[PDB]
Amino acid sequence: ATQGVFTLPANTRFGVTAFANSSGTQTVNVLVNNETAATFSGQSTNNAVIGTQVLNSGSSGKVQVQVSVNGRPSDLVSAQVILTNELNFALVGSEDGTDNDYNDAVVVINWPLG
Amino acid sequence: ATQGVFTLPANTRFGVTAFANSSGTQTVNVLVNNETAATFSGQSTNNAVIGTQVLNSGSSGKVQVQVSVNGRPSDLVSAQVILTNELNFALVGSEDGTDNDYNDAVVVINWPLG
Amino acid sequence: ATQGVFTLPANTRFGVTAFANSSGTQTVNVLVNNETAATFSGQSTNNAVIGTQVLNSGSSGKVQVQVSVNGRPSDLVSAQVILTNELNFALVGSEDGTDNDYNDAVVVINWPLG
Amino acid sequence: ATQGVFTLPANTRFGVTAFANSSGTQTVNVLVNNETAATFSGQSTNNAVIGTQVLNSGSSGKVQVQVSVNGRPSDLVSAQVILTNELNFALVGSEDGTDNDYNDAVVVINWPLG
Ligand SMILES: C[C@@H]1O[C@@H](OCc2cnnn2CC=O)[C@@H](O)[C@H](O)[C@@H]1O
Ligand SMILES: C[C@@H]1O[C@@H](OCc2cnnn2CC=O)[C@@H](O)[C@H](O)[C@@H]1O
Ligand SMILES: C[C@@H]1O[C@@H](OCc2cnnn2CC=O)[C@@H](O)[C@H](O)[C@@H]1O
Ligand SMILES: C[C@@H]1O[C@@H](O)[C@@H](O)[C@H](O)[C@@H]1O
Ligand SMILES: [Ca+2]
Ligand SMILES: [Ca+2]
Ligand SMILES: [Ca+2]
Ligand SMILES: [Ca+2]
Ligand SMILES: [Ca+2]
Ligand SMILES: [Ca+2]
Ligand SMILES: [Ca+2]
Ligand SMILES: [Ca+2]
Repeated sequence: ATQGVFTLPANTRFGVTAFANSSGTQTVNVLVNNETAATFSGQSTNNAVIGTQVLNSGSSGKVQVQVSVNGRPSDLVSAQVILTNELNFALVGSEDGTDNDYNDAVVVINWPLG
Repeated sequence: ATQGVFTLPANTRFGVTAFANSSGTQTVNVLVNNETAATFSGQSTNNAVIGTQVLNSGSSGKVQVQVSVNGRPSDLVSAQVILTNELNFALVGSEDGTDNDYNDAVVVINWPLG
Repeated sequence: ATQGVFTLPANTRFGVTAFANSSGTQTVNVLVNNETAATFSGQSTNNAVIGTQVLNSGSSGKVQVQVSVNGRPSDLVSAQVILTNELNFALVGSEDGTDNDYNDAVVVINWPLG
Repeated sequence: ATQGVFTLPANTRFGVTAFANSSGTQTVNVLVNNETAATFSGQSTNNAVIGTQVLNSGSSGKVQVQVSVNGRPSDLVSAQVILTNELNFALVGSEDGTDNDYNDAVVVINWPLG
């Protein structure tokens, strides 16, 4: 099934935050309406915040997360969870190798803000 | 029901990150085995990261998040999500006022690391 | 925080199903736009499916779950999970006593159907 | 990523329930420690319960759900959610066709019981 794709409410601010847990350099691209809106890069085996930004969902509300290591796309897992019918979390995990811990690049999207 | 309390696997390192979305200054305390292990503080209405840290779950694995604003504990909402039977997220939202957006302090715990 | 309340897609069919794990007789009420649409009841300590039904969410889409044992309201926990940006589960747990297993009446709401 | 595989606590009773939303007959296999423990089969486009049972997780705690339609394995989506650090849901969606509604056979695993 398709992973790493979420439909947010239109014209709404959201936060996007990436973590790294691998010996390979992670490249995280965040797409809004099929165009790159944010990009983060870095290497960590200690859960370093390789980037965090505030973006607008735009007219479409389509947000996609892609992860690659030196050009090679990582396998993705994702889900969305809503607490008390108000607070939203869009969660992404990625695997760049064989051990299947899926933490090599972890991406968290949260809304609403303010 | 009790919220913001999580049982992690014993002696496992986890990441903890806090965001702020309120007029008031947020104080986030992270407890391990019923003792304070980390404390974050700051103010933002733009989802700024007020703290991030790597901790150990210890012998018991019991981890608790508490949030205080303007001298009063915030109301908490929480849940744990596990993707592909490997990647764990422990999510916390909090409310300090009357609008019930529950984003005033957002806390994300993730494991395993490395 | 308010629990057991969910905003479903308007005018859409959903499935609601209840399980029982208590020595006390459970009563589950399902409200659609603030009016009782379904009621299930039973007594089992072995996860008996005391009721399953298909309902329409109506013009507003507001769905609420309430649980009571001998006329006393049970404490509720709830969350919504979305898989592959399409498949939805609204989950409810309830506690009628003091052991805090929160499984005394478990309610699962799923959509879309068909 | 692998889907439909869950690690439960050892020697623990759990409930497994399957729903159907497809013109094709759904066959659901539940494996405990890599051996078939339960099999459900049925057809519905109205979310009918095609089977429910209580099983023991055994010494390993490994539980796997498989879905097939007329011999053809369905693509699976899954996640585990824990409420108030006590109540566990293991959730499975499956797709047998081209529309990608992933509800053709829906499987809900819940624990603890009693
Ligand atoms: C330290 C390790 O780093 C990666 O493995 C090592 C690695 C480094 N670049 N690509 N890979 C995958 C193929 O070898 C990662 O997959 C593993 O979970 C650990 O975090
Ligand atoms: C068999 C037990 O049943 C309930 O407890 C016992 C019970 C029966 N009716 N109400 N109560 C709550 C006050 O005692 C329930 O809370 C507990 O988790 C077990 O499933
Ligand atoms: C009524 C429909 O039934 C299936 O489609 C029709 C069908 C019936 N058997 N296999 N397929 C897949 C290829 O045609 C299913 O995938 C779809 O979501 C609807 O529930
Ligand atoms: C700017 C406002 O500050 C406090 O009143 C919060 O309770 C609100 O959610 C909002 O963020
Ligand atoms: Ca890895
Ligand atoms: Ca890793
Ligand atoms: Ca607020
Ligand atoms: Ca706020
Ligand atoms: Ca109880
Ligand atoms: Ca019980
Ligand atoms: Ca389908
Ligand atoms: Ca279907």
